[PDB]
Amino acid sequence: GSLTEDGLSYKEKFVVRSYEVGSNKTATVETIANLLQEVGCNHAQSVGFSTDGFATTTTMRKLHLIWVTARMHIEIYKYPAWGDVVEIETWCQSEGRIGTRRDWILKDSVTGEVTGRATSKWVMMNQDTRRLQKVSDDVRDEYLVFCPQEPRLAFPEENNRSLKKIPKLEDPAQYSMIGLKPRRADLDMNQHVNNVTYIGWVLESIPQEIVDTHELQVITLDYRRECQQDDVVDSLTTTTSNDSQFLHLLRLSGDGQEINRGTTLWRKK
Amino acid sequence: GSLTEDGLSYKEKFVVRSYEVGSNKTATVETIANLLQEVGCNHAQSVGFSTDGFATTTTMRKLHLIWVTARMHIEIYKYPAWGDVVEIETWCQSEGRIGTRRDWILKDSVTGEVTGRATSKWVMMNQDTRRLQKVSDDVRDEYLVFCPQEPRLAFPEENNRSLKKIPKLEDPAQYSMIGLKPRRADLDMNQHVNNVTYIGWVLESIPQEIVDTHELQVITLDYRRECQQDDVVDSLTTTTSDSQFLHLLRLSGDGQEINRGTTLWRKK
Ligand SMILES: CN[C@@H]1CCN(c2ccccc2F)C1=O
Ligand SMILES: CN[C@@H]1CCN(c2ccccc2F)C1=O
Repeated sequence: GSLTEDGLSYKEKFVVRSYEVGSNKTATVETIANLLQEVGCNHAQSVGFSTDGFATTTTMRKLHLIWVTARMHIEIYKYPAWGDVVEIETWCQSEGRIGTRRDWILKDSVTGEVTGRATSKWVMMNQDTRRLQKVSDDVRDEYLVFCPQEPRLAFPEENNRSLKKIPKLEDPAQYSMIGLKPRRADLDMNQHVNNVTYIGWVLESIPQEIVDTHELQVITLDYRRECQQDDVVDSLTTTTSNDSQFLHLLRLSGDGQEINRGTTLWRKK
Repeated sequence: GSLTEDGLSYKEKFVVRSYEVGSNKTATVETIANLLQEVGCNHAQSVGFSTDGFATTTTMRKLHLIWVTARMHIEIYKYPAWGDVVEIETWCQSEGRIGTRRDWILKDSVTGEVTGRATSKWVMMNQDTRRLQKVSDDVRDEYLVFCPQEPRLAFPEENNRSLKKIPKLEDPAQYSMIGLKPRRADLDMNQHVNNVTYIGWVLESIPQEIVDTHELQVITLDYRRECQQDDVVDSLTTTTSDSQFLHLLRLSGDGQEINRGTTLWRKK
C-alpha cells in the first residue's frame, strides 16, 4: 500500500483468501470490514498516527483521548471472488467539532469498476471516563494537513442511506440469537472487542434462508456502548419490508442495555 | 505464491495484518493456523486439486470421498510482528494406506531464520457416511507425482512431540469455558466449522493470567468428530506440569468428545 500522489488519500490491494469467503465463494461482509480497518490502519501508520485503532497524536495520548466509531455504513455491489484482487482507496475528512469521517471506495483490480463503498463517523472520547468531547483546535490542526480540504464524499447523494436515522427495535423481535459471547480472536491488540465482531453478531439473527437466497447489499450500524470481554449479548432482528430490509438491535443479555442498533438491505440472488 | 523449482513443494509470503495480532503486537496462533491453511489451499490449486479444503480429484468426487484432518501439530519459536513478512513452505507426503501428511516451515523473510514448523495427518473418509477408508491405489497414484519420494520431515527427530499419544482428560477439569457456539464467520465455504475455530475453543479454557505471562510454544490437536453449526461445545483444561496443559472439547449436552490436545507454554 501507499499514499497517493497528492498525499491526501491511501490505496492498497488485497488478494481474497480461502478462509475469507462464504458459501458463495466470495468474500463475506466481515472480510470486507476487516480489510477497510486494515487499509485505515495503514493510512494512519503512513503519516505518523498511532496504529492501535485509535489514531492518536502525542497530544491525545497525554490527555488519554481516543477516536471511537459512532457509525459504520457499507454498500457492496459485487463481493470479490476467492483469489480476486480488490483495490481499496481511503481518506479522512474533519466534520468540524462533531468529529471526523473516514470514507472508502472498493474497486475490482482487473476491470477498475467500483464494487463497493463505505463511510464511517468517528467521535473523540476520554479512554478512561468514556466521556465524549468536541475536538479542540490544537488536535484538529494535527490531522487537517492529512485530509482533503474540499468535500470528497463516498456518498454524495441528497437522500443517501448513510445518514438515515435508525429507530429502536420494539419487543417482541421477529428473530433472535441469544447468549453470544466474544472469544480471544474477537479481541484486538488492546483487548477490546473488534468492531467487525458486532457486524457478525448483528447478522447472526438473520434467518439462514435469507442468507442462502439473498445477498447483503447495505448495512448501517450505530455503536452506542462497547461489549466487554466478559459480557453476553443478544442479537435481535425484525423484518421492516424483490428487496428485504431488517431492523437490528444488540443488547446485553442481562439488563437489556443497548450496545448497537442497525439496518440491513438484502437483494434476491 | 508459487511451486518451487522441482515442483514438489510450494512457497508464499504474507504480511501480518493489524487485526491478525494479539496483545503482544504479534500474530496469534489462529492467524498462523489460517495462513498454514491458505498456503495448503494454494498448493492444491497449483496442481489441479479441489480448493474446498478436501483436496479431491475427479475420481474422489465421483465416489464422494474427502480428505479430513486427523491431527494438527504446530511449534512456534517467534511469532511474526505486525507488518512483518513471513515466508511459508509446504509439501505433502503419502504415508502408505494410512493417509497423507502435510508439513510446513515458517521463516522470517528478512533474516531467513526458521521461526516455526507444523505437521498434520490426514485420512480419507466418505463425505456422507463419515466412514474412514484405508486410501486406494488409483487415488494414491493421482497425488504421488506431486510429493517428494524420499522422506522430507518438518519433525525428523525419533519420538518427537508431534507423534505423542494424547490421553483423555478426567473429570473434574481444573478450568473450563462452557457453551461455546460457532457463528457464520467460523464456517468455511462448505458451511463446515473451520479447523482453526477448534484451536481457538481449546485456548478459551486457558486462564487469562497464563496468556498474559506466557507465550504458546507447542499445540497438538487430535480431531475425533466435527461440531455442527447448531452444536454447543465445552472446552476443558487441566495443568499437567514451562507450563503444560491437557485439553478436551466435548458437546455440551451428552459430553461426546469432539477433540483432545496438549499445549506447552514458555514464560515471557
Ligand atoms: C478515526 N479518524 C482519525 C482522525 C485522524 N485520522 C487520519 C487522518 C488523515 C490520515 C490518517 C489518519 F489516520 C483518522 O483516521
Ligand atoms: C490433504 N492431503 C492431500 C493429499 C493430496 N494433497 C496434495 C499433494 C501434493 C500437492 C497438493 C496437494 F493438495 C493434499 O494436500
